Amino acid sequence: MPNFFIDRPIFAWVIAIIIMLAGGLAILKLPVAQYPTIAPPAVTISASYPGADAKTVQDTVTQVIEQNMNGIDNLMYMSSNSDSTGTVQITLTFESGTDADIAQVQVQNKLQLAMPLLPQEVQQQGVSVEKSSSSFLMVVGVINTDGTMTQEDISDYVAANMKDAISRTSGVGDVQLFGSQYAMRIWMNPNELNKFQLTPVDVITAIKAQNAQVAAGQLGGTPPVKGQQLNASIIAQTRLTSTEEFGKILLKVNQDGSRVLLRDVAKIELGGENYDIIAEFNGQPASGLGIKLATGANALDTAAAIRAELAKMEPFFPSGLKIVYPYDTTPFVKISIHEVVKTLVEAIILVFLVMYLFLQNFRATLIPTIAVPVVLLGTFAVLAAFGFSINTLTMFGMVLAIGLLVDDAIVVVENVERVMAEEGLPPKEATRKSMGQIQGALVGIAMVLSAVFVPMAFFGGSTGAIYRQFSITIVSAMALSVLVALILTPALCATMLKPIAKGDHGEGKKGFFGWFNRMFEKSTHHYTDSVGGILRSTGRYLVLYLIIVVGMAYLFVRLPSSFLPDEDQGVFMTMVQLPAGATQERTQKVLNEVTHYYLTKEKNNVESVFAVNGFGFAGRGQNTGIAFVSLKDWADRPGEENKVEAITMRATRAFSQIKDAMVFAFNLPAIVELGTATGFDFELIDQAGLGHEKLTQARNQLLAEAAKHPDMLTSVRPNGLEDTPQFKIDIDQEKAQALGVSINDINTTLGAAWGGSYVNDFIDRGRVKKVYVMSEAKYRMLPDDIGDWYVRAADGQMVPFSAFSSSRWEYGSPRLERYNGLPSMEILGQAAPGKSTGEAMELMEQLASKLPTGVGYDWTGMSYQERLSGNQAPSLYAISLIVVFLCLAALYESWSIPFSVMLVVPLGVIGALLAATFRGLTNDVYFQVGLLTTIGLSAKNAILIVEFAKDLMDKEGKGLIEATLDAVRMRLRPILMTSLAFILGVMPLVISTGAGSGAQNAVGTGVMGGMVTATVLAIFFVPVFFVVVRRRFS
Amino acid sequence: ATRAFSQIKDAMVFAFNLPAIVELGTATGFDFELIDQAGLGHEKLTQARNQLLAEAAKHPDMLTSVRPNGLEDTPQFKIDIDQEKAQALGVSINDINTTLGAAWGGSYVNDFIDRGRVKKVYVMSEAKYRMLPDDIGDWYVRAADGQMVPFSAFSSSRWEYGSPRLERYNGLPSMEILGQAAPGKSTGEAMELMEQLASKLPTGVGYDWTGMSYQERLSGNQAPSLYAISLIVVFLCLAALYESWSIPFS
Amino acid sequence: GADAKTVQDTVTQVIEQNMNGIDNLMYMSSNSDSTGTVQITLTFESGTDADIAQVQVQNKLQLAMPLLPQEVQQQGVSVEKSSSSFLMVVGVINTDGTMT
Amino acid sequence: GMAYLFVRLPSSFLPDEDQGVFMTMVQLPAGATQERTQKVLNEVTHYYLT
Repeated sequence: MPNFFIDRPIFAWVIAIIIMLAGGLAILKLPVAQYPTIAPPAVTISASYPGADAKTVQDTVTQVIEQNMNGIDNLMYMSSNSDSTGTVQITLTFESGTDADIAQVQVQNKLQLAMPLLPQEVQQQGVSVEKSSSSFLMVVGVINTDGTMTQEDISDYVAANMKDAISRTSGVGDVQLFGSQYAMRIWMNPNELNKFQLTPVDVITAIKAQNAQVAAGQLGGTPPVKGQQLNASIIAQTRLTSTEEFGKILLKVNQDGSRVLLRDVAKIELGGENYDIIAEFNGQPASGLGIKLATGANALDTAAAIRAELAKMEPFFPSGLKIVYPYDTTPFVKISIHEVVKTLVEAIILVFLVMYLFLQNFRATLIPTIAVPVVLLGTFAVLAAFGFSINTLTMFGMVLAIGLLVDDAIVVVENVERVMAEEGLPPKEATRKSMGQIQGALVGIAMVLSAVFVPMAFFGGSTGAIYRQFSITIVSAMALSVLVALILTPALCATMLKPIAKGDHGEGKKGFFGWFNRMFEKSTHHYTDSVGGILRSTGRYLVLYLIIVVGMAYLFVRLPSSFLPDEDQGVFMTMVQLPAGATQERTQKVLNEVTHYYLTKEKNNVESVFAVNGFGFAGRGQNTGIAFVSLKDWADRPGEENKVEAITMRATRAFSQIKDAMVFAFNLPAIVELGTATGFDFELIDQAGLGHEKLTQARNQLLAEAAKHPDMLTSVRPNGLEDTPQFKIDIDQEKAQALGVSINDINTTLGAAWGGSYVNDFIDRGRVKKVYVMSEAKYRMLPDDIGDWYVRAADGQMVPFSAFSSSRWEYGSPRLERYNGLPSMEILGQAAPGKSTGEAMELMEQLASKLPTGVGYDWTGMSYQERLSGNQAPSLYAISLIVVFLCLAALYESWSIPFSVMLVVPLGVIGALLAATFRGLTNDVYFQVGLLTTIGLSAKNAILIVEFAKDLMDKEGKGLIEATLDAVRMRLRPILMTSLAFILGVMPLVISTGAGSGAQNAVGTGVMGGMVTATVLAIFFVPVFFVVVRRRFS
Repeated sequence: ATRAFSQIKDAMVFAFNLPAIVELGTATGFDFELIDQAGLGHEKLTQARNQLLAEAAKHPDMLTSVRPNGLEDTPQFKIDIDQEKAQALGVSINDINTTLGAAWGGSYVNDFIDRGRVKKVYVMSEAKYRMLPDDIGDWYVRAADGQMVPFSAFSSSRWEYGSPRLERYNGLPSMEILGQAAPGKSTGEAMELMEQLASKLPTGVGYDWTGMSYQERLSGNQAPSLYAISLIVVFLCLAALYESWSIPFS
Repeated sequence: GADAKTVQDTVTQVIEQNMNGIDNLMYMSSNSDSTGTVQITLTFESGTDADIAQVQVQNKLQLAMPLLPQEVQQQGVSVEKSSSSFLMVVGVINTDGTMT
Repeated sequence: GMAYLFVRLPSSFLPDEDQGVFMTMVQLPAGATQERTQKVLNEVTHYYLT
């Protein structure tokens, strides 16, 4: 479709304009995000049995939920953690691309089918069923400047003005608060309960009776007696609202005529709902909002929209309430996308320049200039049309694709140049006969190149997502590039090229330009003589080539393998873990040391330290902590010692010294939860009745036997917690029945007192909150305190617990886990410094087999799936290779003549390969898309020379040894522009220091090394590659 | 119809047509929400509601018929149970509250079968005795000693105020306000003056638009600009067929 | 037998608070009356899925449902997805006088 | 004249139709018994029928 689009110009114009309008508008509407969603989905059921103990919770709640979990379509497995804090969480992981919402309710339907089998007390609290990512998203904290409010204060004002609003927004699939909404707290004193002769039970009962909302009918209610004129509602008792109010509750009335009130035997007080989560902001008190993302949410959308929900809130915020932002995995994405757009521009300028340095008028130079927005614009129009998003992957796809655009453009132009200089032809007729001289060229080129890229969308994992992300960005790029190259570029070559006088290669013109033309044609002649000169020795460079191939395969096996390079995300984190029982104090001492380091010893780089005592990626506990660290701006810390690498390095090096504390500071493993690298994750399943202990032991036997092969396996350690002592209280029941005391009374006062108790609700300034009942602190602090507590026997006599109880110390885990219904213990290790996850896993399996009866093994998460290259990525090459060869046969119509270009491929891999080992770099995803890029590009290079040459053997009938070079000179001018324009445009990435750097670098250098060698080798090898393939056959 | 119904005293009676289709009467003006954005309570939202409602009937030149879509606080009959009296007499607050409710409000007890279908069983004071405040004391609950105590004994009844249709808008207490852009004016301007008037209201009260005024409709926004783009598109196809730059404009 | 505040306290509020992470929701109206009724209505994006949107809501409901009174879920709640005006209203009358 | 004709021209969505059915709302004070309301529905239906 060329000579016609050449006769009609403004029409091609119009097609182009349309395409640009499209891609430009699909920039405006496309989801500008970080990556594609890669998590296999997870739904999560979550319960709470307050005052319970990991086994009471794992028995009573955990198990009766797991068993009622079946016929949930597409489920992968079921993790179940159950802790001494009385929490349970259960998480079902599903097929990737399985439906988030469907998958969600199968689970909740199966839940309420168990739900009536959970205790009273655990669904009074209620369960939850969220569908959500595992890491956060961004965490706004709230602090008071004015001092006019504490931390439980702040916490409440968010959990009564902010959390509810924020949470309601879409894609916002779990909110975790940093402190607690208020609850009315009744702190029962035991000496005084026993004094007026009351149990906790009496308190609890009074509260239910006298803090209640009764419905009491109407006046003149349907059906009324005829002639009733009035219809009023009746209001009875109503909820309570104040501390004072709860104060005056009537516990009893003595014979004396006495009043006993609630505040007569307890501290009434507006308190936090729970008291374990305590936050600080640079060691000032603070609360805030831990925000998770729901499997399928929703880009800079969700989070611009959280500043949306919060815009309306700042208005009514009291005296000193200020937002602070200690964690924004947000403007990261923003300046990554920025740093892509920049390099797109720099490519435009540098190419406009190389363009100018070869084709020395501004018209020729502007031609491929205009041809670039068009094609790049167009591709956002298509990334709306097949589903994808303006993310990192997509953007680097765009920046890669820059080249295989510039090439088709370049040839379209420079071939007309060649045509005119060598003819005197009138520009339009020139390019008419010139585009008909390169049509099948650029076209088949599109065919084979897309043939290299397409079979990488194929296929699986969490890992093939990415490969699709690129494969289609880049194949779209292909067809767009080439169609423009047939519609637009021939046309734009027709209407813009200034007439050339035949032969004139700019000799006697100006100063430098003339010298450039002269020395170039000089060098090209030098070069035709050079290649003809390697044609007289056809068999030497063949052995040299085979050398190259050996070196290639070596370079390739000695080269290690990365997924995605870790980045300085501007934020990072710290975990703290103390022994057990390990009070809240001790933990706060350690969070205090830590934040001391970040604030003193690092002022140049640290921007904030949101730190939370009582919370920590494993579960809750008095002995767990975390710091979300924000880092100073990107420029404000230049150099390696200032980026998360060295920063967290020294951090951790220094924390090392904290005794009685594992403290680690980490970076964010690339994105979200996608750290399904970093080694493995092994599960020990209890596959007979063995019990807890024998699984603990066999766990140790493994853990031991693997620290006894530190040469395929290191750091092999349990991800659990260990058995802290627990305080058993035996109720000799017969004693109780003898004394007249109810096991109801007994167990209930035990629990109410030391564990707390949700009684009923109240209203606090127009919001409903809880009412809790519990022993004031002094009397539930020490074992002897057990006997301090009296329950009333049926005869009216207060019996002390010391009477019927029998207390003693025991052992047992504070975080029971199950894996698929069965008891399990989780085991986290590494393939030893030089070894593969496959081998490490293997020795792990072997060691595990030599373990007692009943114990079985299962792999999960990381090691379940298991990743990339070394499996089938080279075989999907292979199929893309028989595909490439197929299209090659298709265009050449020879069986050998394909191989003339197939042998051109290693010439490119051999330069990338180098570039990687010589950089410290590695074989990552970016490298492999760089690799593909390399090989389909060198295919462009080669295919064009052999096309020209066999077009000479078939149209002129000029035998190979002559035609090859007659065309190799005819292509030496173009092959050079493309390559120079390329290696200079991809300089930005291998250049960019910080801010998406690692990724940028990784994409760049592979393609650069690859290119330097692909050109300066194939430029000699391929005119030999074809003569070899043309002579040995037919 | 409506002209005639006009005359009915003690009765708003209106007769309307069906606003075009289903629920698609997201025209006919606006719908404004007064959100209680601090602890203020019912009353102070009632008051500030009035302050708005008033200040807008004091610009009948961008805004008319500005009125609440709620109902207003009819008197309700509070019954206080002096609980100490009850514990002195031997009567259970369970007994007490339950007889109160059963009697004047009714009570779903359990089911029965009526000609092969399950229906309910309800329990409730026959009409004569739940018709008038004095009737409260007519009602006896049995103390633990076996003595019927009358409600007149432990209760203390008195008249109060409070809305018969509390609304909330997004979790928070709210009052809904329905008005019009004055005969010649636009919903945009009416909404604007509504917002301005609302800003000059006490602390805690916040405003939000919904339904009708949330979205907000058609021409004057982007319908002429989607023309405009259809115009550069039309001109594009025009250049395409003519292959002239002027000749389109013809 | 309830009263607009007993219903708006006891039922309305303990339902609204257990309403989050419902994808695509626009807002939440809540009326609560001296007849002891409550209705709560969630409006969604146009073209959002009727059925999906429907159960996110009911799932979040039963997650509050055990916090409503005995007497209010003895009656039971409902979660319908429905237009606001009617459609057509067939009435039934007796000619014979043989039924009220 | 075109631009003038166009700005002076007001703007409708969909024109209301005689749908063959229509409706009436009644609202009395409070407490306002069932009787009183039925008196008013009685007057109303009296109009529509007579």
